[PDB]
Amino acid sequence: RIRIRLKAFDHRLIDQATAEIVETAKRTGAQVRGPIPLPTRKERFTVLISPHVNKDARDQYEIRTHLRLVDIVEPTEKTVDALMRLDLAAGVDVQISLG
Amino acid sequence: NQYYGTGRRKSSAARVFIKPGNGKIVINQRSLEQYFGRETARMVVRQPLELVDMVEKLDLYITVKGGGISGQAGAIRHGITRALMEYDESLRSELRKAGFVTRDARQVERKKVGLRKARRRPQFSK
Amino acid sequence: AKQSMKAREVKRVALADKYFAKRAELKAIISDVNASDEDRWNAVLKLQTLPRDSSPSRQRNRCRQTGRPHGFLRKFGLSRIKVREAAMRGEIPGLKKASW
Amino acid sequence: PRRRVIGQRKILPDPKFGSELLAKFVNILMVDGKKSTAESIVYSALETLAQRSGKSELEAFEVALENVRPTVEVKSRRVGGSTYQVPVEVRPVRRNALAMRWIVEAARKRGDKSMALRLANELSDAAENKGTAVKKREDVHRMAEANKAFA
Amino acid sequence: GQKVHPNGIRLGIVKPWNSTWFANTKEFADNLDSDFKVRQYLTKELAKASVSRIVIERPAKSIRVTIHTARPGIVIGKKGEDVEKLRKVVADIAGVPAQINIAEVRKPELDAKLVADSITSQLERRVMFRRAMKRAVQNAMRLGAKGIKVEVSGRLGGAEIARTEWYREGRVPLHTLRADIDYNTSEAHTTYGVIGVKVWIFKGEILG
Amino acid sequence: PRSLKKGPFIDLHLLKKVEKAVESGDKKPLRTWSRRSTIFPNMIGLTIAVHNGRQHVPVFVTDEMVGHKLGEFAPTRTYRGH
RNA sequence: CGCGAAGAACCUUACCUGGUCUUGACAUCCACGGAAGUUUUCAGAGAUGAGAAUGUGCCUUCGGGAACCGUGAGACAGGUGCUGCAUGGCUGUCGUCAGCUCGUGUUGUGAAAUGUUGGGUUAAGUCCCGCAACGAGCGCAACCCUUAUCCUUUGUUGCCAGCGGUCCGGCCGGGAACUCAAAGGAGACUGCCAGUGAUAAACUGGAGGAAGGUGGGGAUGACGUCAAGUCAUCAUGGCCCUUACGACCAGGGCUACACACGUGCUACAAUGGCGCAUACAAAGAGAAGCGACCUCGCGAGAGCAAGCGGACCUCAUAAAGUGCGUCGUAGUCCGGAUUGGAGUCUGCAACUCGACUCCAUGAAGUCGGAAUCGCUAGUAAUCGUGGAUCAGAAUGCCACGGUG
Ligand SMILES: [Mg+2]
Ligand SMILES: [Mg+2]
Ligand SMILES: [Mg+2]
Ligand SMILES: [Mg+2]
Ligand SMILES: [Mg+2]
Ligand SMILES: [Mg+2]
Ligand SMILES: [Mg+2]
Ligand SMILES: [Mg+2]
Ligand SMILES: [Mg+2]
Ligand SMILES: [Mg+2]
Ligand SMILES: [Mg+2]
Ligand SMILES: [Mg+2]
Ligand SMILES: [Mg+2]
Ligand SMILES: [Mg+2]
Ligand SMILES: [Mg+2]
Ligand SMILES: [Mg+2]
Ligand SMILES: [Mg+2]
Ligand SMILES: [Mg+2]
Ligand SMILES: [Mg+2]
Ligand SMILES: [Mg+2]
Ligand SMILES: [Mg+2]
Ligand SMILES: [Mg+2]
Ligand SMILES: [Mg+2]
Ligand SMILES: [Mg+2]
Ligand SMILES: [Mg+2]
Ligand SMILES: [Mg+2]
Ligand SMILES: [Mg+2]
Ligand SMILES: [Mg+2]
Ligand SMILES: [Mg+2]
Ligand SMILES: [Mg+2]
Ligand SMILES: [Mg+2]
Ligand SMILES: [Mg+2]
Ligand SMILES: [Mg+2]
Ligand SMILES: [Mg+2]
Ligand SMILES: [Mg+2]
Repeated sequence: RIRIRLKAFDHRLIDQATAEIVETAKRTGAQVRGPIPLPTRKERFTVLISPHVNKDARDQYEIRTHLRLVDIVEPTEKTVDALMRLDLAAGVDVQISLG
Repeated sequence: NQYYGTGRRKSSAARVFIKPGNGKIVINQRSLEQYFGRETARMVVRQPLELVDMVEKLDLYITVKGGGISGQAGAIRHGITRALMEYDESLRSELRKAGFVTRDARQVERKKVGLRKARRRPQFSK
Repeated sequence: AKQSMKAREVKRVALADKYFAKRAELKAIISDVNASDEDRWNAVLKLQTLPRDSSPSRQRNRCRQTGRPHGFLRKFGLSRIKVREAAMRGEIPGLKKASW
Repeated sequence: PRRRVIGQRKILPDPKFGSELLAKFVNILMVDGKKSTAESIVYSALETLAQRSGKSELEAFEVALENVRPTVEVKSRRVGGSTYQVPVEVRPVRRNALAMRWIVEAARKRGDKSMALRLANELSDAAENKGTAVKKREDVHRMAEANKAFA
Repeated sequence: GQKVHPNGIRLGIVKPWNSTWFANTKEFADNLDSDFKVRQYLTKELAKASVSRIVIERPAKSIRVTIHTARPGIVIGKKGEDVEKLRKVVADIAGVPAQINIAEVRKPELDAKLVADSITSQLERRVMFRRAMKRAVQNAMRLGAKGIKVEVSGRLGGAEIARTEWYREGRVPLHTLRADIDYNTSEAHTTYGVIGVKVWIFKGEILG
Repeated sequence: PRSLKKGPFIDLHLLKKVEKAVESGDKKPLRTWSRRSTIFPNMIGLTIAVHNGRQHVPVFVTDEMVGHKLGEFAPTRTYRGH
C-alpha cells in the first residue's frame, strides 16, 4: 500500500487538500482508507514584551502542526500517476511512502 | 448479553462491563484486593454496588488506564453508576438522590505567569 | 549590537566551517583507544595550532536582524522583541497568540 | 467574605466504621495531603484506646470528646475607646471543630515514641479529665466567667 | 503601552496571515530571513508606489510574491519592464524561481496603510497636521467606512514638549473580536524627530 | 581535572621554547603569557614569569609544583584588607 | 533587588593592563596594478609580517567593465559615548477597579451643571421604573482558545467487547463495538413550576440535566496619571570624538569580602532515616540530534552499532505511596555544610572559575525575636517529570500531572 502524510497549519486548508486527493483516487480507481486524524503537536513559545525590565509581563504563542494520513490500497498505473500529477496549495506538505 | 459503562474522573477513563452472576471483580486481570492499597479505595470502588442491593447478582469486568490511585477509583464509581442505568433505569432516581451520577468537573488548574504555583504569589517587601 | 560584532561573526563562521575536515581527524586520533600513544601526543599539539577562532564553540547566536546577543530563540532565528513585532503583524505563519 | 453567604461543604465518610464524625478527625491529623498514614495512625490508636478503656471502638471517642467541647468563649470588639472581650456562645459545628483541634494540638507535644501512642494517651487522659486538652478547655471556659460583666 | 496590536489578536478569528508557507524546524529559521529580505527591498523600491500589503507564499520551493498596490501602472509602465525586471532579483534573493503578481486596491482612502502613509508624507512636507488628520477622517468617512480613529504622537507642530492627539468618528470597538479592524502605523522622520502615526479603520462586523 | 587519556596540556610555544631554553641553560627569566600549562618534570629548576593580569610575576619552579598549572603561583587580584 | 542576563572559563564584553592599525574591522564610488587559489617554512603570546605549489565559466572597437582581490589620495564610514526632561515604538502601575466623555436642547451674567442624580437591583454607568432631558461613542457583557456529558463521520504506528489459533506478550488471523486521536454539530437561556415583590427589573428555594444562574480557568487592561522605565534591542533631532570615545589580539575582570537587606532551596526528624520487593500518571523534545540491546567499570561513563523527521524509535525508571524488616529520642544510622586523596565528560583550554560519581571528613542547627507573607476547592500544603537559552553549566523561569 501507499501512504501519504499531510502536514499543515490550518484545518480549513488541510481538508480541501485532502478531499482533492480522495476525489482523485476515487476518480482514477478506488480503495483509499480515508483520512485518519493523527496527533497535533503544539509547539508553545513564551517571550517577554517589555524592552528593559519587567519579568512579570509575557506573551504566549503556539503553533499547532496539523497531521493527516491517507492510505491507498490497490494502485493501477493511472492511480499512481494521477496523484503525482497533483500539486497542492502552499501550507501543506506531503511525503509519499510505499509501505 | 452484557451491559456497558464509561466513566471519567480527574485524568482516568474506566471501562466497565456488567453480567448477571455471583460477584466477581476483575480489574486489568487482577482481583480487587491485588490492585488497590487503601480500604477507602476499596470502599469507593464498591460503593454503588452496596447502595442498590446488587452485590450478589452480578459480575463485572473493568479496565482502567491512566490517572492516579483516586482517579482509577472515582472513574470506576462513575463507570458503574453509568452502567447500572442500562440495567433497570428505576435505579436512576436513587443514584441521583445519592449523588453518584454527576461527573466531577474538577481538574488540575494550570500555572500562570509570575505565580510560583497555580495561585501562590512570591513574597513581598517594601 | 555594534556594527563590528556582526562582521566578527561572519568572519568566524567561515573559518569554523572551513576547517571542519581537520577537527574531526584530530579528535578521532585523540579520543580513540587503540591508536599510537606517541601520535596521540602530536595530534594534540596540532589542535592548538589550528587557529583559535576555527571552533564550533566560540560563537553566540546573534540575531538575524538587529544583532542582539541575548534572548535568542533557535526556531525562528530572531530575538525576543523582533519575534513579537512579526508575530503581532502576521509575517510568521501559524503563529497565533496562545491561550488554553 | 463580605457578601456571599456560603455553604459548609460535603465530605466522604470514614473508610472503616461508617461515621461522618471521624471524617474531620482523620483530616486534622494530616500534613502534606498524605491521607493514608492519617487513616492508619488513627485506626491504630482507636484500637489501643478501645482496649485500654474496655469500651467499644466507636464509643471510646465521643465520651472523651465530651470532656473537651467548650460551651462559651470570647471574641474581641472595641466599639468605643476600649477593647472589650465578649463571651459569646459557640455554634454546634465549631464546638466539635474546636474539640478535635485542641486534642491534636496537644498530642504533638508529648514525649513518646509513636503517634499512635501519643494519641491513645491523649484520649485516655481526656477520658479521665486530666491533660493538656482539658486544661486548655479550663482556660477558655474560665475566660467567660472572668468576663460575664461584658455581653 | 496597554493595548494589544489589534491585527495580532485577530490572526485566526478574522484576519488571515501575510505569509502562508510551511517548513519544519530546519528551514523555518532561514525562511524568516528570505522573507524579510524580499519585503525590505520591495518596501524600499516601490516607495513612490501605493503599496499596502506584500503577501509571500511558497508552494514547492518556489516563491509567489503578491503585491497589493493601487497605482499598478506606475508599477508596470511600458510593455513589459518593471515586474519582469523585478523577477530576476527576487529570484536571486530567494534563490528559487520568482513569481510576482499585482493586486489592485480599490478605494485607496480606506486601506489602513495608505492613509497612514498619506499622513506621514504630508508631515514630511510640513502641512498642518490638524488639517491633515481631519482631511483623512473626512475622506475615509464619506467613502463608507463605518468608523475610524487617527492618532498622531510626538513633537507636533515643531513644539518642544511632545504630546499626542487623536480623532474618532463612528465606532471602533477593539474589544469586540470579530470586527474588521484595519490597523497600521508609520513614522515620519522630520527635522525634529520621529512623529508617529497610528490609524484604526472599522469596515464592518464579520461573521464566520 | 582533565580527562587523563588526552594527556596533559602545554602550549607549543612554551614547550619548544622550554626545550630550547634547557639546552641553552640561561637563567635569564623566561616570560610567558600562557598561564594554563601543566608544568613538566624537565621544567624543574627554571625561572619563568607568568602573566597575572597586569605584569609578569616571577616563579622559580621546584620538584613540588610539577602536578599543578602555572596559574596557581600568580595570584590575580590584589588584596590587602578593609 | 533569582530584574534586561532564556543560562560570563576563552568567546559573550561593553571594563583593565600590555602589544599593534589609521579611507580603516564593516559599504557603494573610484585613482588601479593584478583570476580567486586546498596546501605549506621562519619569527611572534597572538594580532601578521616574512615564505613555498598558480590562472582562464564569462568575453570585449582589447585609452575597460562582471561574483571574487592587493596599495595610496580621498567623499563618507565607525561610537555599547552623553540627552528617556527634546522624541517614535514597547511595557509596568492605579485596575480587570466601572468608571471616562462628546453631540444637539434647556437653565446660569460666568467658570460650569443637567444627561451620568433619585427609589429598587446586579459581579458592573447591569437592567427596569421616574425625572429638562433626548440620543449616541470608548468601557462592562457576548463573539474567541481551553476544560466538563452525548451524537455522527475516518480507523494506523492507536484499541480489543464478542470470534479462532496463543509461545498466555493484541502477539496473530481478524473486528469498528469501546477508551482514545480530530473535523462538523447538538447543549444552558434565568428557558421552565412555585413564592416575595412597585403588575416591571430581579431575587430566593426545587424539578429535569453531565454542568445553575458568569458552570471552572485563560485571552482581551477605557480616558488618563507619576516629565514612571530603558538613546544599551532597533530607529532616531541636536551635540561631542576622528593617530580616537574607532578597530584587531593574548592574559586578567565582572565570581574580590570586615558587614547589612531581599528572594529561594535543604534541614532541625518517628506523619520520620536506611535496605529488599511492589503497583498508577501527564505534557513535552530530538539529525552537527535523541542514542535503547550487548560487553568492560564499585560509579560518573568511555566500547560496538541497530532504531527514528517520530501516536512506530529513543530520552524514560515515575516519586509521594502500599508490605516486610532494622532503628529507639541521642547533635542521633538526624543534617549535609566545609576540607583532603583518587577519577569521568563536553571543550583549542576547567589555576583565578564546570557539572558530576566514588572513598574520607560530619560544622552550624532541637521549630526560630519584634514585625511580617501567601491562599477560599482540585485551591494552600508536599511529591516527582519535561522544555526554553545550551558544546559543558541553573535550588531560579516556564509548563504538566500524582496525593489531597
Ligand atoms: Mg521573578
Ligand atoms: Mg522589610
Ligand atoms: Mg520586589
Ligand atoms: Mg556560548
Ligand atoms: Mg474572598
Ligand atoms: Mg499587558
Ligand atoms: Mg571572556
Ligand atoms: Mg519618561
Ligand atoms: Mg518613552
Ligand atoms: Mg535613568
Ligand atoms: Mg530635565
Ligand atoms: Mg452639553
Ligand atoms: Mg439664558
Ligand atoms: Mg461620573
Ligand atoms: Mg457631571
Ligand atoms: Mg442608580
Ligand atoms: Mg452602558
Ligand atoms: Mg469582556
Ligand atoms: Mg433540585
Ligand atoms: Mg438548582
Ligand atoms: Mg526619570
Ligand atoms: Mg546608558
Ligand atoms: Mg544602530
Ligand atoms: Mg578578549
Ligand atoms: Mg554580575
Ligand atoms: Mg540576615
Ligand atoms: Mg526507615
Ligand atoms: Mg535537548
Ligand atoms: Mg558494565
Ligand atoms: Mg546521613
Ligand atoms: Mg566520601
Ligand atoms: Mg549546637
Ligand atoms: Mg527533641
Ligand atoms: Mg543545558
Ligand atoms: Mg500540582
